[PDB]
Amino acid sequence: MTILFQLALAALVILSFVMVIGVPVAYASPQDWDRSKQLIFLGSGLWIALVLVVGVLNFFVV
Amino acid sequence: IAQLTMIAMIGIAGPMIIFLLAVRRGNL
Amino acid sequence: DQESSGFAWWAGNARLINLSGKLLGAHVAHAGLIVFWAGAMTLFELAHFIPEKPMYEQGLILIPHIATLGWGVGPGGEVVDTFPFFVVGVVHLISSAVLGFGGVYHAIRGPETLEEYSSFFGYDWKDKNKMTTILGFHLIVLGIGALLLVAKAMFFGGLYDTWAPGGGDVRVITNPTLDPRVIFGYLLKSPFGGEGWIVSVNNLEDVVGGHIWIGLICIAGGIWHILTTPFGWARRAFIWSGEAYLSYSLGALSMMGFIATCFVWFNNTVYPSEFYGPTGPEASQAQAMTFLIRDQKLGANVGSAQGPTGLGKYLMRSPTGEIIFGGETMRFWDFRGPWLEPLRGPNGLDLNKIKNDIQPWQERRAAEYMTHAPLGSLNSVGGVATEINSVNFVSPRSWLATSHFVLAFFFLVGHLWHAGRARAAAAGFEKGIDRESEPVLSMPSLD
Amino acid sequence: SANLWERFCNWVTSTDNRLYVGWFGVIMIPTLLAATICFVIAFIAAPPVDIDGIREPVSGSLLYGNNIITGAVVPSSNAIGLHFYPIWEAASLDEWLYNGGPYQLIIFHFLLGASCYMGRQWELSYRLGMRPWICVAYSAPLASAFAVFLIYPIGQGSFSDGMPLGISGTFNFMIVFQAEHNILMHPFHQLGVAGVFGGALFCAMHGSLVTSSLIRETTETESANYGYKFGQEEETYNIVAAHGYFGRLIFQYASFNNSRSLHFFLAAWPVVGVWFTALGISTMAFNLNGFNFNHSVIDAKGNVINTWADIINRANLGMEVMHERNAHNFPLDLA
Amino acid sequence: RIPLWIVATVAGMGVIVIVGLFFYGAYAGLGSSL
Amino acid sequence: GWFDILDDWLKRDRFVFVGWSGILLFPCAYLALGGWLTGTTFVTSWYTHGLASSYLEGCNFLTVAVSTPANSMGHSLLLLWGPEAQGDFTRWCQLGGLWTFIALHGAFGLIGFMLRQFEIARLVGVRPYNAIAFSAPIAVFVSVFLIYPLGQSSWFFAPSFGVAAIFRFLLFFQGFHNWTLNPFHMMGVAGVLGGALLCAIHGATVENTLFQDGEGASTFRAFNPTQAEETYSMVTANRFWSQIFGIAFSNKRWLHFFMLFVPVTGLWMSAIGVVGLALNLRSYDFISQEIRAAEDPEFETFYTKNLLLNEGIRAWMAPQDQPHENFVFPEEVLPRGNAL
Amino acid sequence: METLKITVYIVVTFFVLLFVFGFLSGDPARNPKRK
Amino acid sequence: GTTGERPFSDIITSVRYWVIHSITIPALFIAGWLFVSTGLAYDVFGTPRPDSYYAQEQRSIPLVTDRFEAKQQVETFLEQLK
Amino acid sequence: KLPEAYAIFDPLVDVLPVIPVLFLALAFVWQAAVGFR
Ligand code: CLA
Ligand code: CLA
Ligand code: CLA
Ligand code: CLA
Ligand code: CLA
Ligand code: CLA
Ligand SMILES: CC1=C(/C=C/C(C)=C/C=C/C(C)=C/C=C/C=C(C)/C=C/C=C(C)/C=C/C2=C(C)CCCC2(C)C)C(C)(C)CCC1
Ligand SMILES: CC1=C(/C=C/C(C)=C/C=C/C(C)=C/C=C/C=C(C)/C=C/C=C(C)/C=C/C2=C(C)CCCC2(C)C)C(C)(C)CCC1
Ligand SMILES: CC1=C(\C=C/C(C)=C/C=C/C(C)=C/C=C/C=C(C)/C=C/C=C(C)/C=C/C2=C(C)CCCC2(C)C)C(C)(C)CCC1
Ligand SMILES: [Ca+2]
Ligand SMILES: [Cl-]
Ligand SMILES: [Fe+2]
Repeated sequence: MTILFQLALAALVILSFVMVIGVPVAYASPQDWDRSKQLIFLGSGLWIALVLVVGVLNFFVV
Repeated sequence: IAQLTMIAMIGIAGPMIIFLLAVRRGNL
Repeated sequence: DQESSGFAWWAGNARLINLSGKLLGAHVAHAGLIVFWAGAMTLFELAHFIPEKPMYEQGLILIPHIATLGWGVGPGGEVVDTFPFFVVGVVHLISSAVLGFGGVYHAIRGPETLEEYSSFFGYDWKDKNKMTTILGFHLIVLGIGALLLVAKAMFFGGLYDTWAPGGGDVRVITNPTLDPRVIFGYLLKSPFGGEGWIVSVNNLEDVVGGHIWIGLICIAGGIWHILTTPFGWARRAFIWSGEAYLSYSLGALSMMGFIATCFVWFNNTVYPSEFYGPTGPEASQAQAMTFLIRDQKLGANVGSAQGPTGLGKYLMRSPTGEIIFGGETMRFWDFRGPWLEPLRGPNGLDLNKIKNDIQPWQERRAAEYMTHAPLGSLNSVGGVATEINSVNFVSPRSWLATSHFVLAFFFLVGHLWHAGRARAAAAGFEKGIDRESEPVLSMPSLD
Repeated sequence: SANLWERFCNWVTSTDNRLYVGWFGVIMIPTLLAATICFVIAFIAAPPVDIDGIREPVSGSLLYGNNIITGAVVPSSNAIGLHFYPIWEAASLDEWLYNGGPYQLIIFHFLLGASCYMGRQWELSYRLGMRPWICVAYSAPLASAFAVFLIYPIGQGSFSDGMPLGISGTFNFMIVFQAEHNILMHPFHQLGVAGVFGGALFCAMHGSLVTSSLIRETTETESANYGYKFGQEEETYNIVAAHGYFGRLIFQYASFNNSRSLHFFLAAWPVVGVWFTALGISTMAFNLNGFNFNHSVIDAKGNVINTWADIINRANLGMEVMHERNAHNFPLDLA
Repeated sequence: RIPLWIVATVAGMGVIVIVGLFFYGAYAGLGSSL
Repeated sequence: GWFDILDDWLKRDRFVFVGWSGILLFPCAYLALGGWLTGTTFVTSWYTHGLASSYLEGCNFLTVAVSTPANSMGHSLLLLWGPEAQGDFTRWCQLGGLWTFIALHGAFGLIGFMLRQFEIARLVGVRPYNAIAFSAPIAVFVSVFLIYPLGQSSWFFAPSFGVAAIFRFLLFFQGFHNWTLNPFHMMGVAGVLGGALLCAIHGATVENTLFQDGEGASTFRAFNPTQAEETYSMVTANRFWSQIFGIAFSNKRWLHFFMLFVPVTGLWMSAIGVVGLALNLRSYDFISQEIRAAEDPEFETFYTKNLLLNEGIRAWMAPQDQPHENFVFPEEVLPRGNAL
Repeated sequence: METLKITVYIVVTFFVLLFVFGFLSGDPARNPKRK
Repeated sequence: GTTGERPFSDIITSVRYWVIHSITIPALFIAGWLFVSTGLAYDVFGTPRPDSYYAQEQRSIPLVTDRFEAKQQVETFLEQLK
Repeated sequence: KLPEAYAIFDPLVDVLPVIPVLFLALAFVWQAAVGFR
């Protein structure tokens, strides 16, 4: 659970890092954001779940 | 001890999200 | 879409005056920055926060804000549970990502204008109906917010009351002052010495009570604007343009920035000296207390003690006769505080209570606040400009007051700037005098 | 009559008045007149004032032994503090003059009027179809008067600590300020002198450059000023010859060629600098003072190695230790 | 050919770093007070 | 002729104009700035003032300085090869040789620089009102950094080159000379303050009385670099100030000369006052005031108050500010108010 | 002394009313062009 | 509006410049660094090391008291392990 | 301090507050890249 918590929490960080850089260049260059509308959606969706994971999982470590 | 590792990445991140745009040329 | 053929680069954001869509992105991305700071800073504060140590000695300005709302604190401002601090911090920081998302989205992906992609959200600056309506929306949103405070205080836990009967403690307010004569009375109060206007609030009943009035009044005005338009005079008086509306809100914030500066500097109630530092007067009052306490223990009769000027070393009279502390502290005889009040009588400081009702907790309280006056340097060296390096400290009351005065002022400058431009933009000469039709050349010589 | 009130508003707003009495003027003119009249009478004939509230009257008027340089209008008593003290708050005028009554009457009326004076500098500009922001430049000297007459007393908790209305009295305000706040070691102040020095510098710069690059239209024994007529079409100086010179003094790209970019800089620099110096006094009104490098650099054993910052502190103590002789009863000066 | 905006932003950060190093030294070096 | 060929080369229009003046300017100007930047980081003031004055010792940008020589030196030029240093460089630094270095070099650099103004103006064929103006800064440097200490005991009492080291120079003149009470100084500030007003008010006047010569809001582009019509309405400017202030300019040629006169004249007056302080001929007191203050213990003005401040400054500062005097002031002899 | 207070108050009210009712009387109109 | 010199913009942009200055600029930096870190600077300018302001017991200042025999007097100040 | 678990992220949170400033800076990077239009 503890490591499982540090996994989710840390992964939530790297994803956000990828997301923060991703979304900009996505909407910017109109070379797509229709194939990236798939990528972005999966990242956004995943992000929320991760937050909820770390959320509940928090009351189990600390 | 040395969280300068953090700043560095988040610091070069800024110019990166527009540098990649100078490569893919568009919407600046 | 927008470049040099609109405004200059250093005036870039003015190219968005008529781009509702992108102009929304700015506001949503900006609002994220505010939530981001609030969140990221709280965690920064907590990460450095030391429980068994005064908050004002740790450079905190956000955790003491949470403390006031009755969260993680108890008797005498003792920090019990740091979890609420952690929560408030992390939740915000998360919400900043949500807001930042929409902000970035509306600014580089979504519709560059709103009028067509949705007539409800799209707007026209000169549309007095849409403007009063959008204003009506926010007037409600703020109104509910005012009641969100009322709720926390009366139902969800309470607030930190320094004036607590048994001594400073979290108390549930279950009797808000709803008497309009009392509430709105504050507005009719002087802003000078003694009568302190809004900052003179000294009990949570009025605070909670007043917020009930504001909460209702705000929403009431919120509905009014939804279902109406500006009158006649209202239209023949104001300037109706994107910049003009901005100027009006700029001067508004400026005024509130000044009021906030005096609040954090003077008020004792909504800014507890337990979480923040002791107020300026409070500190000077404490020194008189401290040395009145000391010397009296040495066998000095404070009541009849004669100072160099022959005025009263320890105790003297106010211009209206009240018994007050002596010395330069004669200017702060308007100070009121939990530690000092039990010594006060019907005519001011009672010589009998002073003589034998001084409590130990009061003595060390006076010593504490005396040695933590809001005096310091920019590089954070507590004390007078002539002090020696050792005590790294600057009262939070000092940080907040100075920072918000600078902001308030510059916003008054911003007001004048944007109000002056709007008047010239409207009438139509904000870009120079017409070479041909030069107005002055058509007016008689006064010589 | 087209309508009395309608005519009244037309007269007030009229741009055909020798002096533009604006709507702000309706407030300015009376307030400035009360301030000036009270001042003049005070400066000449006012009796001594117990400024520090310690029953130690300070005479600052001509008739009471002062000259122009020493004379001043003494700030209200420290016994009054931030209390409002109008004439109708005194048992008599004798009492009113003793507690520094005139001072409040002046500073309040002045600050009010000086604010509307800024308000009028917009109005006339509006009535004449010219751009505003002239008043914005005047916001800098006004914000200083505000900081010096109102903000600092509020912060310190008494109007007795506001700057006196006089030459030597202004000197006291400074010297003491330096002691209690170490203002010379404050960034905002330093920005102030920078704007002030730079201002005078640039004022001489522009002044000289222009007057040196004037087109010849005058005789050898005739004033060079007459080579200009009020209401000209073309320019009276070769801005292109001016730029050519100054461009060679330093180096081309470090020289202005745009008169509009020139005059903006001419206006921006001092206004911004004074804005900070005003914010400096307003910031140090809440005791956020200048840098404290006292006993900073110490040697390997722990001995204190002095700097110029320490020599400054010694001068500061002397001010502190001697100021307001009989006003202090306790060790720390928290007021 | 190296894009000007990159030259500035790199030399820019480079200045903030060295200058920020100076401000750190204000709390550690001989210029401290400890 | 080699001369005219030497001339040819020097007066060639480069990026950085050299000229005949440059032969004097650039060498001194560089050594002066360089000497400062050197001492600022490396050289100490321990053997001269008992002070740390460099980054190497821990001083920051504010507290660093190139301190004056010892009082023992007197008005010695302190040559590297002089009787004091005796060719030694390290000793030279420790005896505050860098001060006379910066001073004398900078002095000639200011000479070269005004000469540059004169030479360039002549070439461009413009009037030398830029050289006339620059005389005020010269007078100040000369009066303060040279004439003043030449009237005192030694270079030691000249202003040391540094931020804080100048602040003490201010406080000193207050405590010792009562410099603020000097009529010449007052004219000084009136010019600088009045000059900083002219600078502000004129620029703002111009920027807000401009004609519309473009269709953009940022009116900066809308300017004609090649003369022609006035870019701003002088006539409108006139009527404005004539109604808000009552008085107004109406002759650009006078307005600009006035902008020259005010700050230059002020700096010159302040110079004269300093020249008087060298012989200590200060404006310290008002005899009529002191005489009454002596007989009458209830007479108090803001003038008398200030002198007490001076007494404190002198007493508490002199010991560590004048080491060469071996001052010893017992606690009991130190002038103090009550409590403090 | 209580009288002086009344007089002043009246006086100040006068000018203050003149000010508010002043800008209210269609002030944006009063200008060279667009109104 | 132009003179002989090669436009800065071009030079600061040229790859050749950086090929040069990626070597030169850090070199000077490391050199200045060594200048201090090796304590050489202390000797070039006679600047006291943290352990060289006073003698162990002495609390007096080594003030130079006469111009001509100053150099000699200074050397004598270094003698007492100062 | 930060709850025992998150302690690993203590150094990370130490930098977070300054981030907003970077955005103000970033806007200048962009304008420089787009050659100040
Ligand atoms: C609610 C607040 C608010 C809002 C929405 C606006 C909005 C606007 N203002 Mg504005 N303004 C404000 C407050 C505000 N202002 C205040 C308080 C002042 C007084 C100083 C001004 C003074 C002002 C001027 C003088 C001008 C505007 C202009 C504009 C317009 C173009 C925006 C622009 O120029 O961006 C460009 C933004 C920048 C160039 C950034 C400036 C950076 C600032 C000066 C530095 C801040 C220091 C910072 C805290 C330190 C950071 C450290 C650093 C090392 C990272 C736009 C409509 C311009 C315009 O066209 O007028 C209509 C214009 O000329 N405003
Ligand atoms: C609060 C700060 C702020 C905000 C929100 C905006 C917002 C905006 N500005 Mg702007 N601006 C600002 C400050 C700001 N400005 C300052 C200080 C200056 C002076 C330097 C300017 C100067 C300026 C000019 C000169 C112009 C704008 C324009 C614009 C608009 C279009 C942006 C654009 O061209 O996209 C381009 C976007 C990119 C090149 C990519 C940038 C990367 C994104 C935006 C940032 C990503 C944030 C974060 C790291 C990612 C998080 C993702 C996560 C949520 C998953 C937009 C509404 C333009 C306009 O008028 O619109 C038509 C325009 O011409 N601005
Ligand atoms: C405006 C509100 C505000 C207030 C009242 C405070 C107050 C405080 N902060 Mg804080 N902070 C703020 C905003 C604020 N902060 C923001 C927006 C950020 C994000 C960058 C931070 C980031 C931050 C960190 C990371 C830390 C603090 C800390 C502190 C505390 C110590 C203060 C200190 O040493 O600062 C001294 C700072 C200065 C002297 C800098 C002043 C800078 C001025 C404003 C620049 C003005 C120049 C001007 C803009 C030039 C423009 C002109 C040009 C256009 C011509 C104090 C309680 C510290 C703490 O809690 O430790 C105890 C700490 O570690 N803060
Ligand atoms: C300032 C806030 C704000 C405003 C005014 C708008 C306005 C708009 N957005 Mg938008 N947006 C915002 C924030 C905002 N957004 C944020 C923060 C995000 C990030 C998640 C987005 C993401 C987003 C996307 C992805 C899209 C829009 C679109 C749109 C447009 C179509 C309307 C729509 O989608 O609503 C439809 C939804 C509703 C009418 C109901 C929403 C109600 C929610 C679920 C509850 C909100 C609760 C609230 C916080 C509390 C208020 C209650 C209180 C009074 C008691 C419209 C102009 C669309 C667009 O561009 O089309 C033109 C679009 O595709 N937005
Ligand atoms: C911040 C929120 C907000 C904003 C921006 C507005 C904006 C507006 N309201 Mg409004 N309103 C609000 C909240 C708000 N309202 C609330 C909460 C209510 C419920 C009480 C109302 C009830 C309301 C009514 C009933 C009316 C308006 C009207 C108006 C319009 C004209 C206002 C005007 O000309 O005032 C200018 C004010 C004056 C000329 C009077 C000046 C005298 C002031 C009040 C005293 C001096 C102020 C002083 C400096 C401050 C000291 C504090 C004082 C207590 C001592 C304007 C669009 C009018 C309109 O057009 O209807 C659509 C109108 O008739 N409002
Ligand atoms: C032309 C530029 C210039 C000028 C005017 C000066 C001026 C000065 N420098 Mg200087 N300097 C310069 C460039 C310049 N420097 C450069 C480029 C360097 C770097 C190498 C230095 C390095 C330097 C140092 C290291 C020192 C000075 C010092 C001085 C000062 C005293 C020097 C002296 O006694 O002059 C002597 C004057 C002359 C030699 C001129 C003689 C010219 C005649 C015509 C030639 C005759 C020679 C002939 C043999 C005589 C025969 C007579 C017979 C009876 C024997 C003086 C203010 C000293 C100082 O500041 O002391 C505090 C000092 O120590 N300088
Ligand atoms: C990571 C992470 C995070 C964060 C994120 C973010 C939010 C980011 C951002 C970032 C950013 C936002 C960045 C930015 C940056 C910027 C910069 C770094 C800038 C710089 C600039 C400069 C350097 C400048 C330059 C110049 C000059 C100097 C001159 C003029 C020109 C120019 C402008 C060019 C989170 C929270 C998730 C968590 C943890 C992890
Ligand atoms: C002494 C001598 C000499 C000389 C030498 C020299 C000449 C040297 C030089 C030196 C030098 C020449 C040095 C330099 C230095 C510089 C520096 C050290 C700088 C720094 C800077 C900075 C730090 C910056 C900062 C800033 C600013 C100011 C702006 C804003 C921002 C910033 C922050 C960037 C000789 C041998 C001849 C002889 C003997 C004596
Ligand atoms: C428009 C535009 C702009 C602006 C932009 C902006 C303003 C943006 C914003 C953005 C934003 C507003 C963002 C936000 C973000 C946030 C985030 C991303 C979050 C994160 C979170 C997390 C990650 C979680 C968690 C945690 C905890 C709970 C504790 C431990 C640690 C951590 C942190 C992990 C600019 C100027 C540039 C340019 C122009 C255009
Ligand atoms: Ca940490
Ligand atoms: Cl005094
Ligand atoms: Fe001009």
